Amino acid sequence: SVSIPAQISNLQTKVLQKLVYLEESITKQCT
Amino acid sequence: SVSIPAQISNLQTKVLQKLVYLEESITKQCT
Amino acid sequence: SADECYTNPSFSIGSSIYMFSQEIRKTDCTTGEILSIQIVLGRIVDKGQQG
Repeated sequence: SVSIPAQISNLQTKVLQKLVYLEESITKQCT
Repeated sequence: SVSIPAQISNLQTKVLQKLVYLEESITKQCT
Repeated sequence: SADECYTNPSFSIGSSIYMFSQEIRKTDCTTGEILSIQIVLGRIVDKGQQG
């Protein structure tokens, strides 16, 4: 009820922001 | 308490480093 | 419980498992009665926290 939900939500946060950096990196590097 | 936490933490590790390789790949390939 | 005191901890880490022991004394914490001695066996794991 508490611990596992926390572990998964932390995973979601970390992955999504890494994907954000890639999106910006592509735009900046490939222009 | 033990097994599931291990499975998720292993997922996090593998995904994040794959994203790292992509970041380097973009920088090297697109320069 | 306010009349219970936890003292004389003993802690050791092996390869993946840890041993933990604590004494429960009555009130005094030093010379009081021993109500129980408790031993815990478990593992050190990654739960998505900072440590």
